[PDB]
Amino acid sequence: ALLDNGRRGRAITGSNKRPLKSLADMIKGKQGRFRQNLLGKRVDYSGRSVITVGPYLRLHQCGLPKKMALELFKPFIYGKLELRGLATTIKAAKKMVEREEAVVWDILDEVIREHPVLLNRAPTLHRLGIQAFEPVLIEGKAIQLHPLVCAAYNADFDGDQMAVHVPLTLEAQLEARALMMSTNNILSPANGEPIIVPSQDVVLGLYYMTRDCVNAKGEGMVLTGPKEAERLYRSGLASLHARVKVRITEYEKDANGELVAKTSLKDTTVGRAILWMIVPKGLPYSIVNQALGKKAISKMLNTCYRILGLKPTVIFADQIMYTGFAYAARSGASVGIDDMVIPEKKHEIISEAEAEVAEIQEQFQSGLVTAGERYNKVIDIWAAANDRVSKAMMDNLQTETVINRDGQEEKQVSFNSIYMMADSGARGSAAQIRQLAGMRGLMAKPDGSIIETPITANFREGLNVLQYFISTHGARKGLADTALKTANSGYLTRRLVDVAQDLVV
Amino acid sequence: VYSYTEKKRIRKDFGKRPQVLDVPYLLSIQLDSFQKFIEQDPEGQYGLEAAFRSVFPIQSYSGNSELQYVSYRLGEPVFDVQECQIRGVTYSAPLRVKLRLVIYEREAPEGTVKDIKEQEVYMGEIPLMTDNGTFVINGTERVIVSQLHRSPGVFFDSDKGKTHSSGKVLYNARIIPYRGSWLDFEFDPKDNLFVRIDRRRKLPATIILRALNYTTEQILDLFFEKVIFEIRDNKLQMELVPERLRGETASFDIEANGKVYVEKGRRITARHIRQLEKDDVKLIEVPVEYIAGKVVAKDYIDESTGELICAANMELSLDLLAKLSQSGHKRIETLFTNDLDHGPYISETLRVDPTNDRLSALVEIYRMMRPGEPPTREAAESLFENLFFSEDRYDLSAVGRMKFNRSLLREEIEGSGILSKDDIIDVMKKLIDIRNGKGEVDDIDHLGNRRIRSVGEMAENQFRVGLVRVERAVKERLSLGDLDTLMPQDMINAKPISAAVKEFFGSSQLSQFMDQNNPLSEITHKRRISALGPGGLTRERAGFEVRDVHPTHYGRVCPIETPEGPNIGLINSLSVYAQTNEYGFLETPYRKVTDGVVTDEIHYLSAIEEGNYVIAQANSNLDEEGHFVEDLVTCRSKGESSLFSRDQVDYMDVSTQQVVSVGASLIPFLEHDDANRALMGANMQRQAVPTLRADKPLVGTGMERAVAVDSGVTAVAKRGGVVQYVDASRIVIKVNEDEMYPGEAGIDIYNLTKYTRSNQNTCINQMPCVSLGEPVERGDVLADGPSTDLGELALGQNMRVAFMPWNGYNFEDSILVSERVVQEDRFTTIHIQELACVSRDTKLGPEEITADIPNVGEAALSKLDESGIVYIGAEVTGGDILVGKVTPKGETQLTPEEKLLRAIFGEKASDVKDSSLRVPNGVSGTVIDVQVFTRDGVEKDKRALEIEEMQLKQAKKDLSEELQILEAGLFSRIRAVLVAGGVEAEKLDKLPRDRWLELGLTDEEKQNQLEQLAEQYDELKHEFEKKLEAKRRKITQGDDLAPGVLKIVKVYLAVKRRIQPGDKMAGRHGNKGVISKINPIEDMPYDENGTPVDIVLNPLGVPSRMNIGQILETHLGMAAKGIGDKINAMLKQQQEVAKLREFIQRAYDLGADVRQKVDLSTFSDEEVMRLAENLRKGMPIATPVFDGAKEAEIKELLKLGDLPTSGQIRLYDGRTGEQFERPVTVGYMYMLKLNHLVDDKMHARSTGSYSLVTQQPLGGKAQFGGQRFGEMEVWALEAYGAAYTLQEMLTVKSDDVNGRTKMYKNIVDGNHQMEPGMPESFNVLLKEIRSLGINIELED
Amino acid sequence: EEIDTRETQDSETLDTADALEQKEMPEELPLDASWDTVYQGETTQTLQDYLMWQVELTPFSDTDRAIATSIVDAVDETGYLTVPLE
Ligand SMILES: [Mg+2]
Repeated sequence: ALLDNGRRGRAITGSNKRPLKSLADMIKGKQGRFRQNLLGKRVDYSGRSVITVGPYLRLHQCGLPKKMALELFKPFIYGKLELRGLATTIKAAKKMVEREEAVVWDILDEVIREHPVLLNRAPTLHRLGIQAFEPVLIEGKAIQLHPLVCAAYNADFDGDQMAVHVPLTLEAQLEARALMMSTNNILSPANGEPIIVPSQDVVLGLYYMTRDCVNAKGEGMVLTGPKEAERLYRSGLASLHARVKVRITEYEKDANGELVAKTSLKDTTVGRAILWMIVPKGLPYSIVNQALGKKAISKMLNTCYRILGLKPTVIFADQIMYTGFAYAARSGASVGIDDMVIPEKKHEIISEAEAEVAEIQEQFQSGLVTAGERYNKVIDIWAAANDRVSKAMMDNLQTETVINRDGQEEKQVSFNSIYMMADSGARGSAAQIRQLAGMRGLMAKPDGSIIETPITANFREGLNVLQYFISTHGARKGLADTALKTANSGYLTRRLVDVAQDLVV
Repeated sequence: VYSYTEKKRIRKDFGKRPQVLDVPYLLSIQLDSFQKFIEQDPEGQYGLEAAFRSVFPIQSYSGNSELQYVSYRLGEPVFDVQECQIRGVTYSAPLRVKLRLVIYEREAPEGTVKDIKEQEVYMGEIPLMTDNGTFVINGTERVIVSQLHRSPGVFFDSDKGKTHSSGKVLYNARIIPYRGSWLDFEFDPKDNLFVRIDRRRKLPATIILRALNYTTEQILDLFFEKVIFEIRDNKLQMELVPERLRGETASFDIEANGKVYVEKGRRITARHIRQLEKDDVKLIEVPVEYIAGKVVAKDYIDESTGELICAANMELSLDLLAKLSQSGHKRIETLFTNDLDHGPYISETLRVDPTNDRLSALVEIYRMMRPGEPPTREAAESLFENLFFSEDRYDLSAVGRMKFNRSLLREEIEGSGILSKDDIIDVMKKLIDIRNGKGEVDDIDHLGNRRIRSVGEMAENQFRVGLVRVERAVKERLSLGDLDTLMPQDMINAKPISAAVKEFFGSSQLSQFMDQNNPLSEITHKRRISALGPGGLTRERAGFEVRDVHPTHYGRVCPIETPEGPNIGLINSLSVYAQTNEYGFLETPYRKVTDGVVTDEIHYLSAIEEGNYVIAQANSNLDEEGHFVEDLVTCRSKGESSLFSRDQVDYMDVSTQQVVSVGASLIPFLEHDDANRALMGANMQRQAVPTLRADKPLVGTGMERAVAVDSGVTAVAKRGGVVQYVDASRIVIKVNEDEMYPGEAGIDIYNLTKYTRSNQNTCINQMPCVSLGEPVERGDVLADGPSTDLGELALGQNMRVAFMPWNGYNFEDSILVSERVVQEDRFTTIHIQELACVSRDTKLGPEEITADIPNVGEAALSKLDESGIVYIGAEVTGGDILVGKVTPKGETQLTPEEKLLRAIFGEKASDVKDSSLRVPNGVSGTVIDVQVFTRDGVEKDKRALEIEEMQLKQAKKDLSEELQILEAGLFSRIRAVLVAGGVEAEKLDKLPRDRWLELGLTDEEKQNQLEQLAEQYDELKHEFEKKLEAKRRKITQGDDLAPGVLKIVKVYLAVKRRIQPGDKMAGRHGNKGVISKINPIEDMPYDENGTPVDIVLNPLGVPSRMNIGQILETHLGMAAKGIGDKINAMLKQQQEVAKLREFIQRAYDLGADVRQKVDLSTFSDEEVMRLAENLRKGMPIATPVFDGAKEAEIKELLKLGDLPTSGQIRLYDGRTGEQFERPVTVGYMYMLKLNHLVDDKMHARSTGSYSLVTQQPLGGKAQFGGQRFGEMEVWALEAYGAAYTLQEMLTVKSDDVNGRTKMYKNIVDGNHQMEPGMPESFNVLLKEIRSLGINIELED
Repeated sequence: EEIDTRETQDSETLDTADALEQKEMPEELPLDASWDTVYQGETTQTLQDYLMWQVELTPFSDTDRAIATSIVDAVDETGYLTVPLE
């Protein structure tokens, strides 16, 4: 029992019917020395708190509360106070820091000038879960995070927390700067694609500013350059979507490495000419003369990195984020109940499908067919009806009619807010819009079989009790499966690390 | 007709379907269960009576004496619920039981009554339930959660061929009682039956049958059939039954009466069987080879030889046929079987069965149950007898018996609580029938197979568990002979029972601290169902299919409100209208449809009974007289839904909210939200924090009043009357005469709860909502509780919100908040914290709580009174002294230096050391309450006396309030009597009342009446003096404390928390976020009139989440605020009452055939003006969960308030004044502040305290600990290649003891360099491995 | 008291495929993380610990540091030196 309690026969328990822990229990298990104290441990010079967004930050900066930074950097502040005669003994510096005088804040701002910190979010699935940033002291209690790194952390601002660590020695600081800095980890180690790509609001703003309209204010005029276009837009004399001609000068890399410039008149819009002012020299003008979605922006960043290098790519990404946020705010893009426009043919299609189901039910009652064949035919009929409804809804949603310059009528791409959000790639997809404005469709029982009667309603008009109860089966099944699969993906990654731990170039 | 509380502010309802059943009391499940436990039961089926009758009488081994139970009784509690909560004791009642000890003589018929002795004995304390379904245990309110477990009885199952690679099912049956041992039967891939007891070693199924004193012939007769072959002197001519030949082929020539019906090589078909039956073919000649594979039934003995021809259950051969032919045996018995049905399973099991007797089977059972010890016949017999056939170790309860009988298709519902031979035989036969291919297996997740067990049952079970131990002790201590003087009180010790009850009520897994964030939290907690606990499941072994929504959940278990995480699908919420059977099964109400007419009769159906009928939906149109409008209606029939005729409908639903729980019924426009987001919203709605002022939702569902009133957080009038006295802390109601009892002062007094700490360190505070002199009725609300507004639940605030991007500050669920929201304290909360100082007794002398601490300055003692305790109202911060205490430091030897110190600085300094209670670092607040607990016999200080005086004042006040009314009535009677006879008129009322007593009248009945009145006056005075004395005695009683404890002092600090970036906010639709920035007022977007918005929300969060309820709620909130703005504008410029009532009538009449009807012609002008005053901040609106408002109605209400129909306006940028290019959705939303505050999250460390063994930093913010750097972080650092960062993380930051000090010194000196060493945990590991006897060492 | 223990104990040999095959949830997460992503004391600082902490951060020499170590060792809990300088 002393050596290994419970291994042989019965186990000696305590007063509360709990088996006593022996030496083997201290050694093995997930609570033993190896897992709990030797492969990982708690450390000093660390903190944690909730994260918010800082849209003004640069890619290499983070926002650190100064009440945390005062505690984290305490011995550095002691040394700096003693170094300039403010404190003659260690207790004097200790008391000054305890009283929080007005000079300790200057000392603290001096000691963190170039001193990276490590931000970490759990769980750490790949090496981009820990990164290094330069601190900026802020007022408050939350940590501000750059919007372009969230995808690497898989983080969102609805309650997540992060931990912060301070490197101490010169080697650790230089490793943080030269290896783990966010401005070095631009490409993905798994596939090589950029991982600081913009998303959501930036994508929506850049997509909105690079679209064109058939008859917009100030259409058809000739401009001397992008600066004149910006002057016209800011004065209210031209629309952001007006189709104009602009004189553009573009540079191209030479065979020997030089940049050669060429100037020409381009047919473009005001917004594209305005956006051209943040593009670095060396890239063609064809990269902005279109409506820019997520894929186009990713291609633009990748082209910039492959042609020009690292630092221009970082500057370009910061400028892209700023411009996207500004113009997304300026657009006034909102969401309303009238944006989920429902096609007028929905009831006719549903009635036709119901008529077909009724006639096949009559045919089955006549005994001509079996049960499984009737079930399959009903499923096929409902699937075809759902496809027809989806196509009608999408065809109605994606176009609009505008008055031409001469007074005619033309068809153009819609400025519907939901369609703009889905088409650019900022948020949403086709299936979700179908659920919003078409029909939910066929559902499945928990075993997996398909229920014959689908949900013919969408979320704009609302479901009844039966349809909602039917949808709950799939909702809970998906939620339980998601909650379960993580515990085994962890098994997989642990085993993969264990088998290939020591392989080194 | 509206009540007084509701008539002050009427909510406009958009529901259209009439309600035929009121929402029941929401806490019935707890109250009914505990009432069943505690009530007096004439029979012995429920409660304490059943537990007593299940053990007593207790008879000794000799049988000369026994104890008998007569009855029980519960005494009144010593204290009340409020008194128990203040004193920190348990609210309970003492249990008194009448026992009777009887002694019997010897050598006399039956049992001679030698002597009897009856005594009432004390069994202990039983905790009582409050009026709100809680228990006060050690001064804290607790909730016991109901359990959903598996019903007792027999269940049949079959693994779906996954165990064996051949894909063959293995059927099994299991019998589980309410209390006893399980019994399992199972099949094998070789079609062999087997029996398991208590999940132990597998045994053949014949062992049990042989243990029941059965023989092989009897077994074969019970299971198999019999076939009689007759010797007719020619080749064993057979009487053939045609039915035996179905699904078979003839191996010979079948012929009868010269007609060959079946030929050799021709199989017998249905036509052949029909022809044989019609011709009545009996005599059939068969060859000898036909009996080559038959199995004999019984044993035949040759008469001439006297020996045995063959044994039971054996095959036959030609030689055996020859032997039996010459033995004169004209009949042979075989077992009729086949391959398709009637499969041989018993015979093969008999063959594999080793035993062939009765006594050896019991020995084998004993070896299985208790191996490793010599077997005995008596021991095995007793073990088998007590395993299943003893009413002391095996109980199959009433529900278990009912399920057992119904599973086997019996005719009786009631029966014995133990198993018998017939039950086991029937279970075996049913399992064999399932195996043969007839019958179906059971569905274990069906709600007809799962049962609800509440607190009453659990308390009864634990009480019986204690009672059996008491009985065992009594029986051990009764064999001795002392009957002449022994008493029942001496024989029983009431410690085990009380200990078991206390353990169950305080430390069970299902007994928990009540969730007390808001009233909804408590309502949800008390209606919770758990599959876990003692006798349930575990979240690791639960599975995947038990966590799914079942069709039988409809109307009984909410399909939405469940936790997300490990416990998903294991914790459930009761639906609104759900109940339980008398057996513990959930049932739902339905309306009855008779001949196509929907009636008002309500029937409660369970899951089993529900599936036999066709039940229509509640979304079904009806006529005035109650006829279905259409002819095809959607209905559920057998777990599936489809269209049915009008006359094929049996029942109909009663409500459109019958399927959801209470939390889900509070989400407006729920039918437009996705189910996942609805789940998240229901979870987040019950962790909102109450704010300084309550604010009604302004867009609701109609369930707010029920939740507010049934939760018990408000003050509700017990009787009708008039508000006689109102104050911020108490209300006094003068009761109506017709509701008064004879001989009493008709007043009710309500003392309100002011600024009290809750279980989550929040504020509980009640405020009156009635005015002086106004009428009230029974059931009216007099005072609002936390998160309650005029009797309605109010969890958050109404905010003016726009949906647009704003410069990246609402990126990825971030929230932008205006500064006006902060300036108005709309999300400011109050938090209350408790600190305790305990003064104990030591061997060197007792600790003293004193204000004279020798080693502190005068400034640090300014906040302490003369008793050494802080003043009420003091503002304290970290480091301040709350309670001053000193501790003896021993008897130091009087050295000359010590004598000098004592001489110069005094003696008090040299005798004691300071051990005061101080505010922890980083804590601030105001002292609002101090409590002192003193042990009996210890002297009380000044502060305790002051507190006791304050307590006595209130009791004196209440008693005086009653006595004044009583004495005024008596003196009015005295004056009235004095009027008739010698009336002094003004001379009578010139003197005070007491001077009227000292008067004399004529010798008529006037003097007798005056004497009677004076005697009654004196009696009244004496009675109230007795009441006051009893109150004082109860108040000034001492406190029972832990051993070695002298005094306890508790201090309460209150602080206010304002909103700040990092705080978490949410709506009701699953939209949660974190505040990112507080924006100045002139930077916010504003409209044409210059009105800014309060919140800015990102529109990109709507489309992917598919929670469209928030957009509709925003539009409807805009419309409601517009109506309120019209009313407010009408009130500001004083107008006629007629115009106001006309406009309000127009507002209330809007809709499309809504059921609500409001008529202002029956309202007085004062009531109209009061209603208009309450509506000037927006008209509240109700939309039920599946019977809400449509878009057309919302647009009509927008038009009424003169607002745009689309719900979008033009906004202007605050910073530049430029118009946004597109219209923006602007409206009102109900926002909540969640209990995730960034004040409680931020934490940092530089150095601190370390563990003693591992020498590593501690964990947690409360310990000022560090952050864990786990294996995955190490992998990330390895992938980067940062070796020095990892090494410094592993050694000088965690457990390199010398390296820590060197690193700190070097950092202070400005030399950023380390000298790593060996971690201490590796040395600990080396020592631990060496302690196992293994030699591990560091080499070279 | 002693009670029987015969329940099987999971080990590493359970293959990765079998982990995903099982419907049940693991008793303890293999991954070094909690469900959201023996007692020992603690060190206390005495007067002598504080004094030695201040000695460490003072510009002494090796001989002076040894003298200071001896002096601090010779200091009782009332704050007085208990031995003569000899
Ligand atoms: Mg999150």
